[PDB]
Amino acid sequence: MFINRWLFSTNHKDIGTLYLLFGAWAGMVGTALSILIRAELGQPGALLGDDQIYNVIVTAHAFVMIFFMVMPMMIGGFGNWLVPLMIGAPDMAFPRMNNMSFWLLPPSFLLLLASSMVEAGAGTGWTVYPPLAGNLAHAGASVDLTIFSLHLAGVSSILGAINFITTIINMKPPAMTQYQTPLFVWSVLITAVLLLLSLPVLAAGITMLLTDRNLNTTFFDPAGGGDPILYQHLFWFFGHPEVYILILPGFGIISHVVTYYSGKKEPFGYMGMVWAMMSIGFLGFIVWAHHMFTVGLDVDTRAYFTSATMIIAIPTGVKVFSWLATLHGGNIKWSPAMLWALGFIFLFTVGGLTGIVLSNSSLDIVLHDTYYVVAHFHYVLSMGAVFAIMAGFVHWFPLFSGFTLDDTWAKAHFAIMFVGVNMTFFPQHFLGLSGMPRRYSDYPDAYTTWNTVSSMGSFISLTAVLIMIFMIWEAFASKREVMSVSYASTNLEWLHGCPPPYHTFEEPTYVKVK
Amino acid sequence: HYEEGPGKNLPFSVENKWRLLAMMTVYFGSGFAAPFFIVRHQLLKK
Amino acid sequence: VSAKPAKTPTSAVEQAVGISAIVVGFMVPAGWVLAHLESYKKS
Amino acid sequence: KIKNYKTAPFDSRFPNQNQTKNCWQNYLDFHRCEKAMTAKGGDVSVCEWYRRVYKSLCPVSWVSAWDDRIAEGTFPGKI
Amino acid sequence: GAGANTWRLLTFVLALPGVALCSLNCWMHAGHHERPEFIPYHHLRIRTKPFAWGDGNHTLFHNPHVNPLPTGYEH
Amino acid sequence: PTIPSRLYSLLFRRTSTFALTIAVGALFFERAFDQGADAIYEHINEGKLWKHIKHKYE
Amino acid sequence: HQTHAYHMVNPSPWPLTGAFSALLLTSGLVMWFHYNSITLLTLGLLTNILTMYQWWRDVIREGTYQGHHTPIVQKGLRYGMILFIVSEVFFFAGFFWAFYHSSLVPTHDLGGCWPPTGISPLNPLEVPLLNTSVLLASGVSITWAHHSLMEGKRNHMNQALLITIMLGLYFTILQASEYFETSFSISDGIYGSTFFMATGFHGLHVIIGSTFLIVCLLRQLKFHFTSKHHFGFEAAAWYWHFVDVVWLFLYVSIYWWGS
Amino acid sequence: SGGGVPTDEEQATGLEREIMIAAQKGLDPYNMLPPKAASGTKEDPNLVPSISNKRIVGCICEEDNCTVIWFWLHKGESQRCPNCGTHYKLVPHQM
Amino acid sequence: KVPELQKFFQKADGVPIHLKRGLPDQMLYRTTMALTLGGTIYCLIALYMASQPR
Amino acid sequence: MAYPFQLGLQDATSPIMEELMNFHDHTLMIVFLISSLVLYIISLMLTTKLTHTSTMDAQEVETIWTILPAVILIMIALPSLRILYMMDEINNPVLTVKTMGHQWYWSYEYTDYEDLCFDSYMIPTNDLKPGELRLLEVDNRVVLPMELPIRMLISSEDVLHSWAVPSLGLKTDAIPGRLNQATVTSNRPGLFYGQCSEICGSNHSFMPIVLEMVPLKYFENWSASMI
Ligand code: HEA
Ligand code: HEA
Ligand code: CUA
Ligand SMILES: [Cu+2]
Ligand SMILES: [Mg+2]
Ligand code: NA
Ligand SMILES: [Zn+2]
Repeated sequence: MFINRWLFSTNHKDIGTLYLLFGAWAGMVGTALSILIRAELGQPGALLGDDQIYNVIVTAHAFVMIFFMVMPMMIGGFGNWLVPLMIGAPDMAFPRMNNMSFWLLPPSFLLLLASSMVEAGAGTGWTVYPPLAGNLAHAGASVDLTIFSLHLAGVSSILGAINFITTIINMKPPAMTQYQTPLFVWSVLITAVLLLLSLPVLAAGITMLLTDRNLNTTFFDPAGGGDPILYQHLFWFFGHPEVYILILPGFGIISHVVTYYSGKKEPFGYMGMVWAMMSIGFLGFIVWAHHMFTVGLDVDTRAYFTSATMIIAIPTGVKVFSWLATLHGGNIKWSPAMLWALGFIFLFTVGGLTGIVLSNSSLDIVLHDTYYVVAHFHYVLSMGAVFAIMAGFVHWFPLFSGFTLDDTWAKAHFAIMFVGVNMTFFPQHFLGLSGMPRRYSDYPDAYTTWNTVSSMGSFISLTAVLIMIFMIWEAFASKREVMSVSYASTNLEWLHGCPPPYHTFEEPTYVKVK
Repeated sequence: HYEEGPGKNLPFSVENKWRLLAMMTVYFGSGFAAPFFIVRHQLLKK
Repeated sequence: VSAKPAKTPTSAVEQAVGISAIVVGFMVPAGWVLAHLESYKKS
Repeated sequence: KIKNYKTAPFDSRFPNQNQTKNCWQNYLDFHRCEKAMTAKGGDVSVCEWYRRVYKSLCPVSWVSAWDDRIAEGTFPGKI
Repeated sequence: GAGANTWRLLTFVLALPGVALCSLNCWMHAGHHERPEFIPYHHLRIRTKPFAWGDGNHTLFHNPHVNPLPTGYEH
Repeated sequence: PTIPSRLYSLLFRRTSTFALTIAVGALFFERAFDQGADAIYEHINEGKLWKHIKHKYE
Repeated sequence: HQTHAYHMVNPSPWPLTGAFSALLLTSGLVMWFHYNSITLLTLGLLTNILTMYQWWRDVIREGTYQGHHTPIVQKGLRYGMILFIVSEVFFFAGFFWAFYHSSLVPTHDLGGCWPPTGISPLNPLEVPLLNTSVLLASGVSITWAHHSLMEGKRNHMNQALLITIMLGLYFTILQASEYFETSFSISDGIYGSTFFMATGFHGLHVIIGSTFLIVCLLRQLKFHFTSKHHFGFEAAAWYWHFVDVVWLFLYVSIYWWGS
Repeated sequence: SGGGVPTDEEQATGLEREIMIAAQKGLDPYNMLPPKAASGTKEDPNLVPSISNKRIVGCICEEDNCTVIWFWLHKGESQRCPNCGTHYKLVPHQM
Repeated sequence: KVPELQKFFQKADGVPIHLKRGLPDQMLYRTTMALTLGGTIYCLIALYMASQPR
Repeated sequence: MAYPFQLGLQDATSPIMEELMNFHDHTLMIVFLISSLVLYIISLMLTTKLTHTSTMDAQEVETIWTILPAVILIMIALPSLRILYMMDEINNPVLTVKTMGHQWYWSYEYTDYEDLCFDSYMIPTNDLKPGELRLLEVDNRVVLPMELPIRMLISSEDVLHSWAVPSLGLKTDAIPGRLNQATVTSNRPGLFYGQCSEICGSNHSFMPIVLEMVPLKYFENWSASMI
């Protein structure tokens, strides 16, 4: 019975709950890894001795909380919990394949941990640049396990993307067209499209790297006619679409949070939002060489790519302006999800604008692989998508479980998390502008002070995550169920009750005849 | 028929608060303490 | 989302020992590893 | 002549960032001079400056490896 | 033309006689010249790792008469 | 308008057109069959026939 | 009772079993490459062969033996097959674009010539032209089989699908023959690496297509495909046309142009 | 040659069989087509069939709209979409 | 062979799809899960001996 | 060459990177303007008392919303391409210097005439001369002249390094099989510091690059008296 529910699952709600559990586990794993990385940069020293194990820790941090926190939680958990519930579908079109994707995730986690386990260690950064990742600088079985972890995560993401696209397009009520779905459904539409149009290049590149390591080929060995910049091209052709994977359902969650608690029945400029998100999903594929403005490209190529980078910059500004104009004269109620949303808007805005500062190739010549880059993406990822996922989890936790979190404890969590992550990632702007390169276990003395400040800010964020478990324990320490939900008419997911039963939409939705 | 309700759509036991606290703290503490054990094992190995 | 009050109440003292138990359970293996690395370096 | 030469000039053939093809084609057409003045029996030091420019252009490891592959007759370059 | 019969004719006239003709033509072309002189360039016949099957120097579909080894040909 | 209907109609339906089809097919079959059988015969006897060794003795 | 017209699936184990079989396969590759062990890899292979076998036996059981496959479920299946097929189109496009990056600007260790000095590719007129003729004849064969399914004649589409499977097996055995009788290995330069890697995944994909055609043939001999609901052969024809157009791209890019 | 390939009026079994049988009568009881008889009037509501006494009713009540107004509909008197004025009456006689 | 198989597979029994045949389906389910869990345990033991250096 | 509590860029010597500072200050104007704008809107319209939840009009503000960010990005991008097309002009290379990034150290080749190459290691912390720096000292410094356009041709053996000095505004990745050309001009003598800006293994934090640039008479007296 237990095995036939939580191991042999064929409904999206239980599978999504299991993504919440696994993503929370991987979030604490990567949180601990970040505690180590900031833990010996508080005081300048070889606390771990050689920095090979430091690169192992940094690579583990990047991999576990990109592919094992944000993608499972966001894509799998929120899609499987919300996309059938918003569109009215009783389930997904391919539930067994979705379950195979979910159950493929923990072997990928196990092989990543085992990749960290072997004595050579896979200390080669998030990008897997050869022949540092080759069979001479990393001669061992660790990076092969890292490659196979990426295989399993990519196959799980591809199967989930296939199921998401077919359940949005096909599992929809008949007289509802594509332009009546809520914007999170559009977010996972373009998101799953970009997964399925990005991950084959990653899979081909890492299969190519595995064949280069083991089967004696020379795709990335220049001594036999290869070129590492081919791997850089393939990897970032995957990677910036993967970047907008990591940001776009965050945009959908943030749009729903902003239009929910403000009292808006309809977000402002729905067709404009949909156009902006398809514009991002169409322009995400022609921008990737902005990651390679210091490799030696042609100057006309660099000019074209920075021009296309500003062309991908404009629709994000359209989205943030439509957010500030769908706040327009609303009955705002200060739930903590709005606190996460305002933090998202401001801090994602400043991180993206520092990205625009980094976009121009002439300045990116001198500001490459420094902590300015780390500040840009740690803003955008590490608190834009992070505050989007806590906005979604705090908002939909009565829907997910049944009990509510304490508002005072959640606002205190927002305060401690806000102070911690801002103190962690503000001074590394000045560190990167001073010229401190990334992936450094030890630094010169002049980069000390900001480092120390940022490190203790990380400890503040550590205190924040403790309160997280405490307040969710407080829910199960209180068992306080809901009276009702406000604005229940414009959201289908709240309308089957908190929490929904195992079989929702036994008889499906009725559509307007027109 | 399957069992549905608040706390009955979760794999873990809900009805006892203290064993729930113990199991959540050992689960999240094992997740937190795994990379510390990994890095101490590569410190012991080298 | 409007909430019904708690079916099981929670006073201050069990909240205090719960947050204390959580922080000591999170910090005792991490502080066990970080409290001594001279033994792990075989120095 | 051009010489009283100081440092290898900016070639208009390769104005872009990557310049490995510059020393590659330079070593190639150095040997093209060498067998050209070998075949026609002309003076071999008329295009003397080609060795100065490929020692000024690409590093000593690459030219040592290329000359070793000449010495064993195993260079895939067109010579 | 809403008919399988044109595809039946096109299989039995264009497809199968074409593949039979090119099979016979490849049997006319089935003559292979003698092996090239073993010149050991360093950009091929490389071994960045011993192979994972058997000897460690033989490929999966290795044939001893046209495929060389980095030591040389074998007889 | 389908291909077997028009192939019967403008080639096989009339008897004089049938005979013209047979004559033209006979000529092209003679050329192609002679080439194919000659190529098969010279491949089976590679290096044995006189035309394979005719160039040695000019 | 279900009022909608979608598929409700029983709780099945093979998601978990297939995922852990994939774990066994990946760890089997790791330990064969680094520790010389075969037994765990063959265990992973045996597990996922029978996993895929009885998973699709289950899918056959709701399809032709229980009839839960609503036309909207058929639309979902054809959408998923189109998504999967454009996934390997973009996968092979990654392989292709790696080949064009290697080919259009040769490095200084190849002599700057495609093909490099010391490697002699076969001219494409005899054997790869025969491969292209085999796959094109198989394309006309599967189109004939599809239109025989449109009309509903059994013995004609039986003969057509036997011809398709026979030329698919003929394709893979003489591709193994040209693997046997080539002048270079996978370690013989970037040209050998690109050509053998692309043709190896093409051979793997045409093996998958031949096995899928064998499965749908054995299904049709058991009288499964009707005149309208015959999505197994539709997926077979789509995968086979994919293999055909991919082989046309390998014939142009690797064989004819650039060599 | 031969026959052999079966017409799907005989090999249809189960849910496929009743949806084909009902669809070639023109009736769709399994929600495959957009329904008919739009009337927001008081005396003539929108008739929606049911098997229970409760159903989801979505109203795209003005043309080319973003949001569908979702609300539960119960057995009894017909109450409208809560912002526009299109009536909805549930009839629980569709198995 | 199909219509009697249609009549068989509409048992209306509550037995799941993987056990609809009965005894050989039960045998095949047992032998595809037992050796799969054995292979998983063997993989964990394999990684444990791979982790400890020689 | 950093100093404690530095918030801005490393101060200028090359004209290319002081023009980069001018563009950096201009885009800092832009980010300050729009960040203060969104900050004022966020602190403004969350602090209202009135409500308006009607079905408002949509297509009446998009013309400014489309053209104004395009105008801001094109005034961003005009100096971008203006200075981007100025670092690749007609070179007049008085000196050519090659470097090749060895396994966690560097090598430098001055072989335009009278072949000279050396390998630059790192001074350890316990072997430091008093008054020197930590993680930024090299025994064999890289000597360049001033007021001259000089080219760096970079390469490596196996792993991807990156020759980077931020005070001169140079950063190019050292790749095997590919030498890259980077120009440099200096207007002051001195000692200008930089570090590796690409990961290269288990001592990646432990290679600095130091550029001692001097007049030319000391180049004859130095390169004539080094080997
Ligand atoms: C979700 C994650 C995320 C997001 C959204 C972005 C968004 C952007 N990123 Fe970034 N990026 C990363 C994640 C992300 N990036 C990561 C992870 C790396 C490094 C990987 C590694 O470590 O190797 C990276 C690296 C990276 C680099 C490489 C730097 C280097 O390594 O040397 C560059 C430079 O071009 C760049 C640029 C941009 C730009 C121009 C945007 C834009 O999309 C931002 C636009 C956002 C806005 C909020 C626009 C603001 C507009 C307004 C407020 C309206 C007003 C505007 C006008 C009036 C004009 N990114
Ligand atoms: C998902 C992307 C992501 C996220 C969130 C983070 C978050 C953080 N990162 Fe990370 N980082 C990367 C991606 C990310 N990073 C990448 C890709 C690199 C480069 C890798 C390379 O070198 O190639 C990097 C590199 C990197 C370095 C480089 C090391 C060096 O240069 O020497 C450092 C150190 O300062 C760092 C620090 C941090 C810190 C202090 C956080 C903090 O924000 C951590 C705090 C976050 C949380 C606490 C999350 C909240 C979690 C929960 C609440 C539990 C889950 C449960 C529920 C949600 C219910 N990061
Ligand atoms: Cu050299 Cu990092
Ligand atoms: Cu990018
Ligand atoms: Mg770099
Ligand atoms: Na440190
Ligand atoms: Zn309405």
